[PDB]
Amino acid sequence: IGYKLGHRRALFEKRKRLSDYALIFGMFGIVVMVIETELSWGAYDKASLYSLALKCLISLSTIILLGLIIVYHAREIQLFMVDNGADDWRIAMTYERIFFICLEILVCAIHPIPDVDIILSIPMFLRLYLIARVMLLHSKLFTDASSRSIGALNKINFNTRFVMKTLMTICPGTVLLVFSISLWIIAAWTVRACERYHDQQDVTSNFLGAMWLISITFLSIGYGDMVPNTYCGKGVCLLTGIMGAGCTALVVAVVARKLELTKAEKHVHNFMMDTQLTKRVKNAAANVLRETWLIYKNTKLVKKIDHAKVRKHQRKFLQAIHQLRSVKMEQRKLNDQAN
Amino acid sequence: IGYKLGHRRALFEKRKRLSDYALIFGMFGIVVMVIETELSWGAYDKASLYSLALKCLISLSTIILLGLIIVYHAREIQLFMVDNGADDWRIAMTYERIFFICLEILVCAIHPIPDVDIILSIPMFLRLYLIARVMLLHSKLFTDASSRSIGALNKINFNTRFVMKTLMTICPGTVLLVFSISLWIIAAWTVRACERYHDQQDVTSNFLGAMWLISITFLSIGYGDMVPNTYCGKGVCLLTGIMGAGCTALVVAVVARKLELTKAEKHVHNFMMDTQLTKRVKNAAANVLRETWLIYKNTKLVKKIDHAKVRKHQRKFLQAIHQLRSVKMEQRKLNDQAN
Amino acid sequence: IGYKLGHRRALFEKRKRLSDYALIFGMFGIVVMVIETELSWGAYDKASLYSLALKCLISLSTIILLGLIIVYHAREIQLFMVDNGADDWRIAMTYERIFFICLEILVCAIHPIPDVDIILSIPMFLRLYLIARVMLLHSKLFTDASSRSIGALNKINFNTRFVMKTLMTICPGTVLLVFSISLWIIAAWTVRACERYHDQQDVTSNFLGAMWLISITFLSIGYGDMVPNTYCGKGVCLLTGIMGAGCTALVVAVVARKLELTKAEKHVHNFMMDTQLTKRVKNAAANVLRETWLIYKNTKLVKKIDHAKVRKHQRKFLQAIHQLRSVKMEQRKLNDQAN
Amino acid sequence: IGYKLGHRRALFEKRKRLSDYALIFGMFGIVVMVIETELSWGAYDKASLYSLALKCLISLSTIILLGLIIVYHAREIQLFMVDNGADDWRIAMTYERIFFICLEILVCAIHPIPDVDIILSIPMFLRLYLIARVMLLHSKLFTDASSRSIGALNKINFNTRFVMKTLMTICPGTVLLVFSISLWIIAAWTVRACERYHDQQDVTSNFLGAMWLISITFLSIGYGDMVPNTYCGKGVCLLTGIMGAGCTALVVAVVARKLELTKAEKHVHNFMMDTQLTKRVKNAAANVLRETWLIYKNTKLVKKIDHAKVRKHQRKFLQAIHQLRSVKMEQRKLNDQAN
Amino acid sequence: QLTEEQIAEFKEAFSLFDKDGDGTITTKELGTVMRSLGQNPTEAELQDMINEVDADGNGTIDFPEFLTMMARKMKDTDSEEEIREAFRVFDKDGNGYISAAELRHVMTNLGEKLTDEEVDEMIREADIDGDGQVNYEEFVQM
Amino acid sequence: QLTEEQIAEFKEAFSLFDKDGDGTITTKELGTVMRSLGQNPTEAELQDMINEVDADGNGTIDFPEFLTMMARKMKDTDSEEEIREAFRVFDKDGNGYISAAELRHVMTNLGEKLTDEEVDEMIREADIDGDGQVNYEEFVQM
Amino acid sequence: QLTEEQIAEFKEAFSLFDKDGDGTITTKELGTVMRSLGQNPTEAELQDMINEVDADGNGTIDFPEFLTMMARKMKDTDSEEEIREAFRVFDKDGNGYISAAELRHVMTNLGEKLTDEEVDEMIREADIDGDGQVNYEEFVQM
Amino acid sequence: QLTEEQIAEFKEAFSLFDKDGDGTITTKELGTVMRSLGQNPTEAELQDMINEVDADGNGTIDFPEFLTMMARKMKDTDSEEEIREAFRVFDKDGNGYISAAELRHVMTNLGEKLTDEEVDEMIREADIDGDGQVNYEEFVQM
Ligand SMILES: [Ca+2]
Ligand SMILES: [Ca+2]
Ligand SMILES: [Ca+2]
Ligand SMILES: [Ca+2]
Ligand SMILES: [Ca+2]
Ligand SMILES: [Ca+2]
Ligand SMILES: [Ca+2]
Ligand SMILES: [Ca+2]
Ligand SMILES: [K+]
Ligand SMILES: [K+]
Ligand SMILES: [K+]
Ligand SMILES: [K+]
Repeated sequence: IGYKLGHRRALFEKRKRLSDYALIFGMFGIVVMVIETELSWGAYDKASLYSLALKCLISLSTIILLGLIIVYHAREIQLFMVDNGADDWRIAMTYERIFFICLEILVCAIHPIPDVDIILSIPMFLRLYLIARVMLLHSKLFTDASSRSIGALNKINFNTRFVMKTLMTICPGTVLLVFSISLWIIAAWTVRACERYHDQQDVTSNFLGAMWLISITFLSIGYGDMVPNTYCGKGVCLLTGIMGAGCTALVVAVVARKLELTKAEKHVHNFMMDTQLTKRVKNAAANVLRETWLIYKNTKLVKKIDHAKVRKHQRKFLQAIHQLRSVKMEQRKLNDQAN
Repeated sequence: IGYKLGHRRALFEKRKRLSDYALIFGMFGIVVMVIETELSWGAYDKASLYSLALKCLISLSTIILLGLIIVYHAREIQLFMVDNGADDWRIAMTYERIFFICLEILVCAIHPIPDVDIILSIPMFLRLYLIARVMLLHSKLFTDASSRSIGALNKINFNTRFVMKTLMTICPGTVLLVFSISLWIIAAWTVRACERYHDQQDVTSNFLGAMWLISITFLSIGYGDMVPNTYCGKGVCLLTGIMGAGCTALVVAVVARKLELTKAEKHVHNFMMDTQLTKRVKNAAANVLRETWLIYKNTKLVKKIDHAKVRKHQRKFLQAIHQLRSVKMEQRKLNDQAN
Repeated sequence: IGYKLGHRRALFEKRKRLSDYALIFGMFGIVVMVIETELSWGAYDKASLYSLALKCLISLSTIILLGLIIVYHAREIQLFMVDNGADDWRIAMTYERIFFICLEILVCAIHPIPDVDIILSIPMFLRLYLIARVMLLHSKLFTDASSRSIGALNKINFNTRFVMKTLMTICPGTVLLVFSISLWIIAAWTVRACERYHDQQDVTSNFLGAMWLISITFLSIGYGDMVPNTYCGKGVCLLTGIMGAGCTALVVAVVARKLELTKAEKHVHNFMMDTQLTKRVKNAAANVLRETWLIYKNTKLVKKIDHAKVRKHQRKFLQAIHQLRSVKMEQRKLNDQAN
Repeated sequence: IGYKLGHRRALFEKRKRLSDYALIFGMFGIVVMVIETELSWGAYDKASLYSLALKCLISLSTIILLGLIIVYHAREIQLFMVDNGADDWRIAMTYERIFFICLEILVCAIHPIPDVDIILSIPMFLRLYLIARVMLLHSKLFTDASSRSIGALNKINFNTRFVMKTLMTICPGTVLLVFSISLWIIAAWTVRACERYHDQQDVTSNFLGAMWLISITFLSIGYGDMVPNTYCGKGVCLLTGIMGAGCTALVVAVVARKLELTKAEKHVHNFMMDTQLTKRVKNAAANVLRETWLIYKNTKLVKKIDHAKVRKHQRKFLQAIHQLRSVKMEQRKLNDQAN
Repeated sequence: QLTEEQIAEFKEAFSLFDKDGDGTITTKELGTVMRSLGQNPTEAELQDMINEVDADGNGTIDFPEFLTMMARKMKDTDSEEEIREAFRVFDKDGNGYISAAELRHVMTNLGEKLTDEEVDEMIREADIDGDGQVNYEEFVQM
Repeated sequence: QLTEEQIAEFKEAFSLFDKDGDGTITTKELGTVMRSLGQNPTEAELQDMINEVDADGNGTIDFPEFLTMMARKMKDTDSEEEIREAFRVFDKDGNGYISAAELRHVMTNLGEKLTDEEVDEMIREADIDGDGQVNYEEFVQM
Repeated sequence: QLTEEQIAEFKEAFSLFDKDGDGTITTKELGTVMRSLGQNPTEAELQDMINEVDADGNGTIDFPEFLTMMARKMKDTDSEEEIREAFRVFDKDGNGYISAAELRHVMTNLGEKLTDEEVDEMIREADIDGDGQVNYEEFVQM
Repeated sequence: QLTEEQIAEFKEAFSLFDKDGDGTITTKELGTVMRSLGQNPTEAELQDMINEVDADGNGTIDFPEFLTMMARKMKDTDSEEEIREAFRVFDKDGNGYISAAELRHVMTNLGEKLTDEEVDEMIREADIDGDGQVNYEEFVQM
């Protein structure tokens, strides 16, 4: 209309890219830390210029990220002021908001300073929450007009959890496979990074040897040939054994429900089973009728009747009676599945 | 009338306060034993006055508890008289009641007498039943007058199990995260209290070395590096496996119970999916129509019949045929979820 | 009439006692075998008259059992000839019947003949099928006369499956607790008997040292400190793992169904939750009205008003706004869950 | 018309037997490799003519299989041309089809060439997909006319997954038992074929010593002894743990769901329990009436009554009251639920 | 026969669906006891089921008639009700007038389909009910 | 003995039963209250349960009249209305005024059994004035 | 064509739809079959489906008239009913007029991108009738 | 200013509320849109919800009239929802000219209370509607 909507969408769009420019400059730090540690583990010492350059690139890409975070928060406050009638930047500052802001800056401010270089490097796998902020913005459910038009009648909330629940519901299985195969190479680098700054050798300080322990601990087997010694491995084993003692049941339920049943195609199968042998009781009926006629025929005729020819037919007559009841049981039971 | 109700309420309040005064003097007796044992395990010996003083405080504070239990039972009998309307204390003594009273006194009368000082110390983790008596008297369900007139039309009994199965339903998850972490420091002190009186060292003589065995036995992993030797450990490792091979199947059910995802938002999601790509039937029809027209326009309305310019459109037509059926299958399948 | 039914009931009564006299003289053999083996293990040798006497009592008491089996089968044939019109012992001997009879005699006619004495002794834990034959005869459902009238219009058959499926339902939990604790002392004597006949002196030669392996194999833990070495323990561990990896999932369902309530009990709780804090909509409305009146009364009146006393009330107004929506959401959710 | 349908049926019948002649000449190539390998593992060496003959029979019999595959594909293309109006061997070759045709020849072209003789021999357990092609052709559901005149009213496609998900439904349990006992002797020959080319001994080069590892890894127990020490065992153990940590959660559901009862055979049980002790409230009523009369008859009628004969009756008159409510609770439960 | 200690069972079994104990059972009580179990058959089916229990035809059943019906009392699976149940599959529209062609077709097309000497032999022993109609009555020879 | 610091639960319970303040707690309110929890009873049963307490007979129960019913607090195991339930179980037709029916059999063959000659002593009190049976009255001794 | 060993299947398939002896299939049989399957179609839909196959308009479909439908075997990838089904999405008020404005909008706004001439030549050509109000008959060139 | 690359979204959103080609939003269309999401409102409630956007009183909503309600996009803060729901909770069904005598009782008994003389100023602030008869009006303060 002019200063109504319009400008609001523009401010939203210019806020959206700030949470997207903080993902590249957040994952670049992790990549450089991993590369630097893996290269320095058995190569040039601290005196080399690589340990001075690659340890300052991270210190720069960790200053740019916290430069961007403040601007993103300022854009959020500006959207709050635009949406809700107010003209002061002090109105929208609750204790919870400022506490969350300081916590975010503290968490994103951890980086090795150009031993303790592993203590200050393990908790850098905490910038992985930015994926949630990227995903809640790159979704058409939270960015559309028909969505809100048909969802305003039911006063639901589009949190960072409703999108996750919908994504779990409509695309299950894959959201568990990615989560369970992108956690091995996060919880198996940590174990060796913890046991290499400590009592060395063993077999947990070798990649693909630490993906065996995590794979037989995630899976609830355990052997005992490889057990962590330091407290880092001893503490991450039961954190990969908790997430994995309740993640191997969801996938089993999904497998059980996936393509192992149907709803509208079972009517055809029920009709086929009804028209099959369950409707072949005529066979048993004819058997009983012909047997009971033949018994009389060969017991009241043919001069003298031998006992064998009578008793054979009579034994098979008693054989052919319970078969009719057995098929009638299934005939009556099939109607219980049509309710 | 007013008196017949006010007197009953006063007696109820007295009973509640006596029941509450037996928890402080019961949980103070399980702290002094822990402190005294874990102090004497490598410090001031029996000759020190501490081993007499702190072992006499427990034997003194165990008198007040069993002096309070009798008076609480007397108040219960008085309330029985008031509610029922009898004038004899000999009447209201059934065999079950007189057996339970002596069982309670026997259980609460165990205490080390100022070796056997662990045998007479382990069973003191039995005064933890008093939490049930404390909790069933501080619940508004059992202590109110609004929830006693409309709650009586269904003749429901407000015993000590209804409250528990209500606090398992209205506040689940937390009642398990408290029960699963208030039992480690009860079943991991016991193992090291049992394996020090007979054996020694064996790795599992440190608290952080015994919270590992219980954590990988509670969890159904098992490693084999440390296993208990005495019968105390060999029995508690099983009483922590039975309670824990059926407690991890409840929290998974609770965490997956959020697959319901409400019922007022699944309708909105279904409407979204119906208006989504399941309405590309128009696109498929347009593709089919245009690819049908192009074949004719290219073969009959052209001087030269080029095979490469007609078979391409025809195979793309065969490609476009089955897309319509593949989308109409999902169109039909989406309807049963709305039933 | 009376005779045609009284005679049949007389034969039924005189038949039901044979399967009962075949249980004492079947379990006595097992008891004597166990006692004789446990005595001979490390005590009086073959030269002692005990090894000739107690090994002959079993060989004598195994004659009466297979003498009684034939008479019980004769009573069954007599009933099958009385009920169905026929007079011949040759008719009604179907192919299945004679094979089952010879199999029963073969299974019930194995005993150590007065080394191979452990080869011919562990398959004597097969006379435990007689409990089913006793239980299907000591059941009121199959023996009373109130049934067969209400139980015949539905054509239900009272075989040995229906009784078991009813006893699993009316009295669950206990039928598993008496099955999972009466199998330990059958599958833990077997391992001991198998590995004491191979000149082995491993840890699993004591009863309490073999009730540990079965308890940590039944339970799916496994440690590896003691593992069977022969081909008997290897295999009975497998048959106690198969029966036990699908028996611990049946008691969790029962305990979960017992930790819940019924509709007539949850109706009162739903009413209480409706009348509880979910009725603070009035509180929230009063809070909002009071705040919006204070804002005006503070900013427009009282000469000149400072900005702090305005912004404080406006911030609390924004705090109080969303509580109303947060409680209306719970109101709607409770209304949805009420039906 | 008559000619069209008859010719189509003839083409289908002459195409059916090609996938059946490709099964004998495909499963004959997996037997000779096993026999030759497990013979040469400790017997006649390469200089023997057996290693030149039996290694040439496989390389000869692998020609007929890939000769038959091409003819079967040609029959499929001919059926496609007969079905859809078109006269060209081209056109029908879609991009997906030309790739799936070559992948099959690539997979079926692997065979030892007359060390690497195990590398080129392990992946020959891939011709086991032909069983699906045979089974989708020997099914009456896919080959009939009744279940094509009535099965097309629901627009359901009889692909290669509907048959499998129908066999899993109408014959469960057995389709899991065959699958779980025909995989041991496929995944336990592989381990000893992998651990003999590099390592030796370790009780993983004996078949009965390798059917123990797979059985205690499939069941998710693990022991610690007898663990693979090469990259083949260390991977096949994981691939038999994944398939088996979700295959033991299906057979348990089946055994717990195996026809406990239905409405027809539970209405009778409900009626039985209704006529049983749920309807002995007359007993409690008679007890109460007799007791309340005896109180008066022993108090007032007696000239001088004693306490021991008046409170003895009262302390069980209190017992005879709550029993009535205790049975009425079960009466209400039965009359409300499980109708 | 059985003494009074074995007659209370039958008395209470009879009283299960007797209710008021008037000495006579009516279709109302039969419906009351049958609808409880779940099945809801037509009252005409109730009449059909109640026809084959008594000989007097009074419409009510006394204790002796119920006793001689219950005389089966389990383990009586023989040619008592199956011989009648295996007749509706070939019933001539409920009239008991099955044609020879229909009987021959049922004997030959459906069932064992014996040889000609045993299939065309339906004319043999068919002299029962020589009028032309074949009702349920010829099973007396069985 | 009661005090204003504790007389609020009864007032809020009364407001729970009576939505609007007009002094009527008649069938209209109780019907909705019971139907909210389920178990829909007959309006005759509503009248029977609403006349269980009354002093003026107007069909309206006041707060003082409702307090004597609220006095039946917890510890539900008591001797109130259990006799009424027992009599209802042992009631015949509409009043149960028959000549003891099978009271002798009930006393001498159910539970612990009584004396054969004690039935006359038990029925000696009877209706006192000769009005059939006790009809839940004449229970002052009971 | 196929010998009698391959005609019993078709005979029993035909008898599946026709329970009664007469070899005439009508609206009642299709209604019963489709309601047994589960779907609930309008009677007019049944009339349209019947009119789709018959060649004489008698209202009954014979076995020779049913063999042409049975010739349509499984043949997943088919090109017979899809062309008919891809017309209701463009039906003009039931009559299927397919106006030029509607046809041009359907061809241009939604579907595959094409030039204005390349998306309007078919409408301009109108090679079905040329008079206007294109019916379903335009698919004759197929 | 809104552009043509962000107006098709609003156009199709409006189209969801108008299936047919007319440019008028009807109560029947709202009824059809509802009753499929789960809730079934009274037609009086439909009129109440539909007259809150109508400006000319014609009973139909045009796209410009619908855009002023689409302006309040997804933030769920303040707006005219709570300012009316609070009054609806405080008032009754169709209260209109409410008595407002119990205003002090509502403000004090429920929630936090203010000074006794403070409520006098709030009561005196409703002079727009004469003397008394407090309505949804006088809410121009916010
Ligand atoms: Ca009767
Ligand atoms: Ca009669
Ligand atoms: Ca009222
Ligand atoms: Ca009154
Ligand atoms: Ca017909
Ligand atoms: Ca026709
Ligand atoms: Ca319109
Ligand atoms: Ca308007
Ligand atoms: K497990
Ligand atoms: K395990
Ligand atoms: K293990
Ligand atoms: K282990």
